[PDB]
Amino acid sequence: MQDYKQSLKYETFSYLPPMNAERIRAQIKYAIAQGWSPGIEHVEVKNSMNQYWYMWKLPFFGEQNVDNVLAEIEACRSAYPTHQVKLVAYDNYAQSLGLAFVVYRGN
Amino acid sequence: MQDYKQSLKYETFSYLPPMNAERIRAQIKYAIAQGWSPGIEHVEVKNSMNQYWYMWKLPFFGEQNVDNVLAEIEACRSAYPTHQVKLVAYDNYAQSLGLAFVVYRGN
Amino acid sequence: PRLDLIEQA
Amino acid sequence: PRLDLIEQA
Amino acid sequence: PRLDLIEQA
Amino acid sequence: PRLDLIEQA
Amino acid sequence: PRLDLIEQA
Amino acid sequence: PRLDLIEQA
Amino acid sequence: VKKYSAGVKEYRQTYWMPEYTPLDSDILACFKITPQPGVDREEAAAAVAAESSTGTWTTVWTDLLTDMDYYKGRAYRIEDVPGDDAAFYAFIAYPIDLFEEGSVVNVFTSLVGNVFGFKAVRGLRLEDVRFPLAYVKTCGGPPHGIQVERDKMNKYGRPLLGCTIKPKLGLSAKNYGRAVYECLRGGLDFTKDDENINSQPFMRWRDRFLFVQDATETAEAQTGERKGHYLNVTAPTPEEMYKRAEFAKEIGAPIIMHDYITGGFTANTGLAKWCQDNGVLLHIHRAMHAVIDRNPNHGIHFRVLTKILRLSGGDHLHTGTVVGKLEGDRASTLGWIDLLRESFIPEDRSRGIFFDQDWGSMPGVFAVASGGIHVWHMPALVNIFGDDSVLQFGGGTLGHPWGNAAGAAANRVALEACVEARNQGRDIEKEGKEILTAAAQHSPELKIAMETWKE
Amino acid sequence: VKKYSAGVKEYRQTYWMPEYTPLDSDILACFKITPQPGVDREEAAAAVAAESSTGTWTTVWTDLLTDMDYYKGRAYRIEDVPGDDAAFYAFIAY
Amino acid sequence: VKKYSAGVKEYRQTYWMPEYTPLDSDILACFKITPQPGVDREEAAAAVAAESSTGTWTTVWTDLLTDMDYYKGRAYRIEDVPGDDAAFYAFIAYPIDLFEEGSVVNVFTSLVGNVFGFKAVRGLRLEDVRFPLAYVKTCGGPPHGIQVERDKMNKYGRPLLGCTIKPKLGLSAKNYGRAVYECLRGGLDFTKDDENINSQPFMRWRDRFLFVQDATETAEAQTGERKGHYLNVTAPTPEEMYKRAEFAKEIGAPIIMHDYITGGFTANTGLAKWCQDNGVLLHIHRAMHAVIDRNPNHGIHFRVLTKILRLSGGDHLHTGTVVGKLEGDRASTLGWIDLLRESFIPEDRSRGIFFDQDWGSMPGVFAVASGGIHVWHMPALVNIFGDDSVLQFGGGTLGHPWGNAAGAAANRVALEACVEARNQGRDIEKEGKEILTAAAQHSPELKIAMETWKE
Amino acid sequence: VKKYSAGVKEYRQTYWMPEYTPLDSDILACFKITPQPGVDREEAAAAVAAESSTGTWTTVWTDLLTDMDYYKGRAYRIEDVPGDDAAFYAFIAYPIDLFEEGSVVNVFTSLVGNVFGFKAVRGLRLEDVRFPLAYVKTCGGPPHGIQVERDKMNKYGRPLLGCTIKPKLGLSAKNYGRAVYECLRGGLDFTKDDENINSQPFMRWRDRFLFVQDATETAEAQTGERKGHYLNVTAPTPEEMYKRAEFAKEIGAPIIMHDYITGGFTANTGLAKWCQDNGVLLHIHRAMHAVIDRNPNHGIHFRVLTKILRLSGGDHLHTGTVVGKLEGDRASTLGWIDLLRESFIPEDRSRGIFFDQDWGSMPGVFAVASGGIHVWHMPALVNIFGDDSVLQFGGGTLGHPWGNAAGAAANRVALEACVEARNQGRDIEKEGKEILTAAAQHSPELKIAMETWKE
Repeated sequence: MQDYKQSLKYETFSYLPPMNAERIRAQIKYAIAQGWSPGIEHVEVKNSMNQYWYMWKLPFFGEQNVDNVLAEIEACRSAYPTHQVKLVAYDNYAQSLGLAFVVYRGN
Repeated sequence: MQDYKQSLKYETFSYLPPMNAERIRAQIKYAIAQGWSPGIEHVEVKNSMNQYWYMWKLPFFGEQNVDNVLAEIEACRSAYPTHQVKLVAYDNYAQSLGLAFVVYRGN
Repeated sequence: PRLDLIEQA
Repeated sequence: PRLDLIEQA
Repeated sequence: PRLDLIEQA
Repeated sequence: PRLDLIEQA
Repeated sequence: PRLDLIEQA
Repeated sequence: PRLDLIEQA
Repeated sequence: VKKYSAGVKEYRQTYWMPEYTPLDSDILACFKITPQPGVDREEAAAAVAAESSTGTWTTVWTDLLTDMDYYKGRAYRIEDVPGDDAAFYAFIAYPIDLFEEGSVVNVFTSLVGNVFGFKAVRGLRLEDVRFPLAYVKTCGGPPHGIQVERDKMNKYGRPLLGCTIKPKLGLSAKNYGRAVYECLRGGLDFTKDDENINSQPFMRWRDRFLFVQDATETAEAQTGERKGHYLNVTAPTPEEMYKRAEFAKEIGAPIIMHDYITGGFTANTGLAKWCQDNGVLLHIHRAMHAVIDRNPNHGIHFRVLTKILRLSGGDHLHTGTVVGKLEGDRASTLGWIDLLRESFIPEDRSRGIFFDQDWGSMPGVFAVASGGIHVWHMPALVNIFGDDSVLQFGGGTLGHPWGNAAGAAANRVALEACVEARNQGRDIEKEGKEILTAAAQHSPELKIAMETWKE
Repeated sequence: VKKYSAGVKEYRQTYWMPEYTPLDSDILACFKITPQPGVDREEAAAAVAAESSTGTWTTVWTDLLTDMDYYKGRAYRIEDVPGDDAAFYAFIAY
Repeated sequence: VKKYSAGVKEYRQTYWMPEYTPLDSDILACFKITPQPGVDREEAAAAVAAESSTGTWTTVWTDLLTDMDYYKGRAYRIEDVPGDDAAFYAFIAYPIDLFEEGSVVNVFTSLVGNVFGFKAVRGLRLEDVRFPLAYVKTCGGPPHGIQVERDKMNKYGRPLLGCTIKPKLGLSAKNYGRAVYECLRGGLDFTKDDENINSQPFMRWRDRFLFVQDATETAEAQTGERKGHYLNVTAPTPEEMYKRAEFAKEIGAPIIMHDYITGGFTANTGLAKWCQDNGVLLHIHRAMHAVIDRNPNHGIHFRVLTKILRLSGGDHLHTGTVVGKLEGDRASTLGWIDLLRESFIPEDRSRGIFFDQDWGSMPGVFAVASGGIHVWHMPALVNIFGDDSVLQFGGGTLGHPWGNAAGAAANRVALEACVEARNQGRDIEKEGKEILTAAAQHSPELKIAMETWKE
Repeated sequence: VKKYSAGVKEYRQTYWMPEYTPLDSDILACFKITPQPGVDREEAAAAVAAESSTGTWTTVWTDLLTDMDYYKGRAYRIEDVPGDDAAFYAFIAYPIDLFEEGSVVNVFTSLVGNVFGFKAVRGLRLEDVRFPLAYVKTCGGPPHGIQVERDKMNKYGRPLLGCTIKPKLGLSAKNYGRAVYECLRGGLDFTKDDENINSQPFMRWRDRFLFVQDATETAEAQTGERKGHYLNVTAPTPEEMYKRAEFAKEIGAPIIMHDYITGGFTANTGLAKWCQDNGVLLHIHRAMHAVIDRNPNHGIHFRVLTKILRLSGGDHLHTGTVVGKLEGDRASTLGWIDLLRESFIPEDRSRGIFFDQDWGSMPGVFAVASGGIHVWHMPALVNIFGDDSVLQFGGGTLGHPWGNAAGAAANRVALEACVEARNQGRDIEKEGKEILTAAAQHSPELKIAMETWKE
C-alpha cells in the first residue's frame, strides 16, 4: 500500500502531469475546432475558488489562430506573474465553457 | 485592447489624477461658497469602508478661510501620518455631505 | 437641499 | 449544445 | 354633523 | 359555444 | 372476522 | 458491543 | 339640489365653480383639454371634474344621501394654452377626502381612469397635480433618499457612475458576473440588470444574484470603494418579487431595481416599504413612460409620473438625458428634476410647473441619466444634473475597445475631470473638449474612448 | 457576427428578416408605425424589433456570449395601412 | 351519435380514425400491441384508445352530455412491427384537454392505468409518447439543468465523477463520512448515498447528513475543487422528505437525491419544485425501472420513463451503462440520452424514436452511468456519454487495493487521460488500452487499479 | 473475512447460507428466478441476496468497518418451481435493521431496486414478502379499516355498491354532479371519480368537489342512507394533494381516493396518515398494477403489492374481478384477498402464499371489484368476495336504458336478492339466474337491466 499524498488541485487535467507546450496547444486547437472562443482568466492563488476570476482583456471571439492565444497567455503572465492563469473556451450555443484548465498555477 | 488594471479606489475624484494643492483648494473654496461646513476625517487604511471614520476635532462650522482648513488637514496628517485623511463638507440643510474626497491615501 | 426651500421659507 | 440544435435550426 | 361644520364651510 | 368552434373543427 | 382467526387461535 | 451479543448470535 | 329629479343634466350646473378658492388640503389637477369643436370649455372642464370624482351621466337619487357640495371635484379656473388656441388648461380641485391615504394608486386611478376616453375631447393631457402636504405625509416616499444613500454608500462630491450590462439579453449568469466584475473593478460605482432581465432560461435569477454578488464583492475588495449592482426584482407576482428582494438582502446586495409602471404601482409601493424596512436601496426604471408621456396632446406628462414615483418610493429614478432634448423641453426636464430632488418647487409656467409643490421633509431622489451617452457627453451631463445624479454608461463602457475595465476607467476619469474643473470655476460645457483632452493626456483609456465615439 | 467590433450599427442588418417564417411558438406583434419622414420603413421596423427584444443602440461584446440569432426579435413583414400612406404595419416575431 | 341507445358496442365504430391528422397540441402514444389471435388489429387499437381516454365497455347516456368527438382519444395509424408479425404498432392521439396541466402523474395514469390488463392482448408495450410543446411548457422540468449545474459547481470540460458508498447498508454515520471524505479528497466530484440508504437504525439520516457535510467541506478545502454528496431524501412521507431536504439546504449541501419511481411521481415533482425554489441540485435514481422496462413485449420502454423524468424534474438521471448493452440496444440507449439532453430530437425508428420530441427551452439532464464499471471502461464511457455525463464508480473506487483516495485518483486520472486524448483527436475506444497504459506510467494508483480488474 | 483483499469475488461464498434459520424479525422474500443457462442456482440466489442488501460487484475495504455477518441479506433455501424446470424459487432473509421503520418505500426500493436488471437472469419475479410483526407495527396501515368504516358509514350486512362516473373524461363539474346525484339517489352507497379525473380544463377539481358534495348531500337526504363519492386527490405535488384532501374534509366529504402506484408510495403513505388524523376514508386505486404484475416470469406479483398497500394505508383497494380470472388464478386472487382482509394468513402454496403473514391488530381493507361487470355477475361477486367488499358498476349503472337512478336500483336489488338468498342457505352461483329472475319480477329496473346485458 502507498499512502495518497493530499495536495491542492486545479480542476480539469490537474491530475495529469503538467502540460508542455504541445499538449496545451492541442487543447486550444480542439477548442477552436469546436467553434469555441478562447479566453484567459487570472486570479490571486488564495482566490482560486472564487466564481469570478479577473478576465484578461475580452474573450477572443472568432479567434482562429492558436498562436495569438498563446501570445495572450504570455502577455497575461507577464502582467500578473504571481497569479494563476486559466484558459477558458466560451461555447455561445450552450452559454457554458466548453473547456477550462489552469495553464499556470501561480505564486 | 489594453487590460484594465484593478486597484483600490477612494470614491469621489479618485479616478482622476491625484490633486495638487490648487485643485484641493478649489474644492474647499467651492464647498465654502455653497455654505457647507468643511470637516476632516481620518481612519486606518484597513477600516476605510467603515461608516464612521475618526473625526478630527469638530466640523469647522462657519469657517470661511480655506487656509485654516488646509492647516487643519496638515495638523491631522501630522497627528496620524499612516491614516487616510478625508475632507468632508457638511450641508446642514440636507443633513448630508455636499462633497467628500480623500486628500491623503494612508500608510 | 430638502429644508432649504420649504414652503415656510 | 442547447440552442445549437433547436427545432428552428 | 361631520361635514356640516367643516373648515371649508 | 366553447368546443363547437375549436381550431380542430 | 378480525379476532376470530388470529395467530393465537 | 452492540452487534456482538445480539439475539441471533 | 335638495329634491330628486331623474334625467340627464348638464355638468356645468354643478362641477364648474369659477369662484372656488382651493383649500390647502385639496389635490389640484391641471388638464390640457383639446376639445372637439362645438363643445363649450366650461362644460368640458366640468365634465372632466364630474367624471374624475363624483359625477354621473344621469341624475341619481343616491347623491341626496350624501353632501355632494363637500365631496365633489370642481373645475375652478380656465386658462388659454399659450400659442395653442385649440386647447385650454382646466384647473380642477379635488377634496382630500376622495382619496385613500398613502395610495398613489387610488389618486392616479381617479384622475386618469375614464376622462381620457371622452368623445367630447380630441385629446386630454394631465399636465400637473398639486399633492398637498397633508397627503404627502401619508405616503411612504423614497425608502432612503439622496443623503441617506450617500451616507450608506460613503459616496460624496460627485455624481455616481453606473452601467447597464449589455447585451440586454442572452448572457449566462457567470458571464454576466464577469461583465459586472470588470465594470466595477474599473471605477464604476454601480452596474445594473437590464430592465428586461428578470429570470430567463438562459439566466435564472438566483444564479444571477449569486454570481453578481460575488463579482460585486471581489471588485469592492480590489478597489477599496463601495460597489453595487441593481438586481432586478421585477417579477410575475408580488410573492416572486418579494422572494427575489429577500434573497438580495440575504446575500448582502446593497441595491435592487424595479420597473414601477410595468411592474405596477401596487407592487412598487410595497417594494418601497419593504426596502425601507430592510435597508435596501431601490432604483426605479421608468419603462413604458414614452407610451404615456411623449404625446403632447394626449397622455400624462412625465412630471406627474415623477411626483407619483417620489410618493410611491424609489431612491433613484431614470430621467433620460437632456442632451438629446431641445431647449423647449430642456426647461421642462429641469423642472421635473427639481420636483424629484427639491423640497419646495415654486410655480413656474416656463418650466411646466403649474402649482407650488411642497414636499416637506420627504427625501429627494437621485436623477439617473442614460441612453446612448459616452465620454463626450460628460461635461454637459455634469452641468445639467449636478452631483445628486447617477450617470449610466452601458454601451459607453462595454463598448470600449479595451473592454469593461478600461471603459469604466475612461468614464470615471472623464467624470472626475469634469467635476474638478467645475469646482475650479470653469464653464465645463463651454470648455468640455479642452477639459476632456487635458485629462486624456494622463489616461490612455479616456484617450481611445474619445477616439471611439465622436464629439 | 462572430467578432467584436465596437460602435453604432444599423438595426436593419440584424433585426429585419423579410424571409423569416414565424414558428408556432413565436409571439407575434403587429405595430402600426407612423414614422417621421426621412426614416426607412425596414429600419423603423428593425428598430422596434431590436429595442423590444435584445437590441442596443451600440454594439456590445456581450452579444457574442450568447446566440443572438436564436433569441433576437425580428421584423419579418411590412404591409401598407389601407387608406393611410403615412403609416405601415410591421410584423415582429419574438 | 345523437341518441341514447343502451348496450355494448364495438370500439372500432368510434375510436378508430384512420384518417385523423394529429394536431400539434395532441399527446401521441405508440403502443406495441401483441394481440391474442382472433382479435382484429383496429379493434385492439380502438380498445386501447377508448379505455385510456373516454371509452366504456357499454354505452352510457352521459356521453351525450358532452362532445365525445372533441375529447375522445383516437387510434389513427396501424403499423407492422419490423421482424415481428405477432405484434403491431398502434398510434393514438389524445387531445391536450384530457390532462391536468403540469402533471406527469395524470398523463402517466391515463396512458398506463388499465389498458395493460386487457385479456384481448397478450402484451402491451408503451414505446413512445409525444409530449407537445404546449404541454411541455406547463411542466416544471429540471430545477437547474446541465448548464446551470456546471456554472453552480464550476465544473467544465469533462464528465463529472461520482461514487456510491459501499457496502450499500451497514455503516455508521461517522464511518460513512470517512468513506465520503476519502473518496472526495482523492479527486471525485461527487459521492452519493445508496438508493437503499434513507434512515436506518445503524445510521439515522440527520447524523448521516451532518458527518457527510463535514466530510464534503473538509475535502473541498483540501482539494480546492467543489465537492458534493447526493444526500438521499427519499422518505416514508412527503413531510419527512421535505424535512430532510430542508436540513440539507440548511447545512449547505449542494445536491440531494431521490428515487422517482419508488418514491413516486407526486413526491418527485414536489421535490423538483422545491429544489428550484431553494437552489439545490437534484439527482434522480431510477430504482424499479427494470421491473417495468426490461420486458420487450409488456411494459413501458425506458425512453418514456426518461421523458417523464425530464418533465417531472431532475438534474441527473441514472441511465445505466451502454457497455453491457448489445448494439441493438445501444442505439436505443443513445436515443434516450438524446431525449434526456437535447432540445429537439427528430423521429428516428432505428433508435426507437417514434415521434419528433421538442423540448423547447426546457434544460437538459445529466446522464449518469454506473454499475460494475472500473478504469478499463473509462474510454468507452467517455466516448458514448460525452462531457455532459456523470460516471459513478462505487466498487471501482472503494474496491481499490489502496483505499478510497487512491481509487478516486485512479478513476480521475483515467478520466482526464481519456478526455485529453479525445480532445487531441485520438479514437479513445480503439486506443483505450494504450491511453490508459500511458497514463498509468505517471500514476501508481491507476497502474494497480488496472491490475486489480481485468480489461 | 477479517483482512482486506481487493478484487472480484463470488457471491456464493458469503450470501448463500443454506443452513440459516430465519429469525422472527427477518423480512423474507421469495423470488422466482428464471436464470440464463450456464449460471448456477446458488450463485444466482446469492447474487440477488447480495445486490438487494449489502453486496458489491467487487470487494470493498469498508465492509471490514462493520459486521457483514449481522447486516447481510442471505439466500437460505432453493426450491424447484412446480412444473417449470427453467425457474427456481430463491428464499432470502433480510435482517430488520436494513430497513427504515414504517417505510414501505425503503423496503420496496431495496428488494426491487436493481436485482431485476441482472444479465444473469432471464426473468426475476418477486412472489412473496414476509413482513414480520415487528415491522408491521411500525407502519401506519389503513387509516380506518373495514369495521371502523362500517361503523362510520352505518353500513352492515352486505357488500357496498359503487359506481365510477362515465365517460372517464369530458364532463363538466355540474354535469358530473348530476350523474353522481342520480346514481346515489337510486341506491348506490358510493360513486367515484375516475382514476384519470384530477383537475382538467373541462372540470377543475374545486368545482367538481363542490358539485359532487352537493349531489351527495341531496341524495343522502332523499334516501335516508349515508352516501359518499371518492373524490380523487391525486395531484402533481404533495402540496396540491393535501390541498385537495383538506378541501374535501372542509366540505364534509366522507371519502377520498388516491392512486398509490402512479401517485407514489411516499404520497400515499402521507395521505393515509393524513386520513387517519382527519377521519376521512381512503379508497386506493391500483393504476399501473398490470404493467408490473401481469407477466408471470418478470415483475412483482400483485400479492406483494397488496401487502404494501395494507402497510402504506388504504381503507379500500381495487382488486379486479375474479369472474374473468381462470381457476388457476382464482385461488391466487382469493389468496391476496385474504392477505388484504385477514389477521393471520397461513402459508399455502396452492394459493401462492409462500410465508405465514401475521398482521396482528392491523385492520383489514375492503376488497373492491370492478370492470365490465353487470347484474348477471352479482351472484358470483357476492359469493367470491363476501360482505366486506365494494362492488363497483360504472358502465352497469350509467349504461342502464333508463338512466343512472334505475341502473343503481337494478344493481341494488340484484345485490340484496343475492345476499338474502345467500343468508337463506341457497347456492347463489348455482341458482344465480333463478334468484335474479325472481327478483326481477318485482323490479322493472332489474328486469330490463337483465335484458340489456347478456348472462
